[PDB]
Amino acid sequence: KEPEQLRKLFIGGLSFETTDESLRSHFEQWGTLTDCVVMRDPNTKRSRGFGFVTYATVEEVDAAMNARPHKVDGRVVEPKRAHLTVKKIFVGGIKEDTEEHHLRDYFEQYGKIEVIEIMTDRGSGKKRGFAFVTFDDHDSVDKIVIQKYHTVNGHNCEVRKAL
Ligand SMILES: O=C(Nc1nncs1)c1ccccc1F
Repeated sequence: KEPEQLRKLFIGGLSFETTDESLRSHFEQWGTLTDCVVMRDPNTKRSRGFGFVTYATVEEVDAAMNARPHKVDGRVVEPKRAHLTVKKIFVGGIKEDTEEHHLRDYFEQYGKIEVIEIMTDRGSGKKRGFAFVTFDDHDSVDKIVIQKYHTVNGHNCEVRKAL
């Protein structure tokens, strides 16, 4: 079984009327939930406006994120994986022979790409061996940076969030 941390979604922006039960009934549409909790004040029991759900598998987390936007008890909520929320990555280690279609063909399966920038030397024009990829949504980046490995154009790449 995949590590539990990788099967969790934090859910922000909840209606204060959302309960453990109503959050569960909503998100069980996309997989088996092993946990589902609304965070509440310890004294008033008033909702803190966020909670988390834990799916049985990572593919179920993906299904839930692919079904955004989620309207839960009348309010559009904000699900995020286990936050520095950005849409852009640095990709290093691609050397000189890696081209845009290499990066596109690989990264398009994580999310919709809006910008690919292969970095070149300001003086010579030679490729510097790294690039930036911008997606239309942060979950692409979140899926990417939790992978242990990225292989693009036969190169073992270093990938990190870019600010
Ligand atoms: O910015 C991109 N490529 C180029 N950048 N300079 C010339 S063409 C790009 C954007 C979205 C999807 C695929 C892409 F390649």
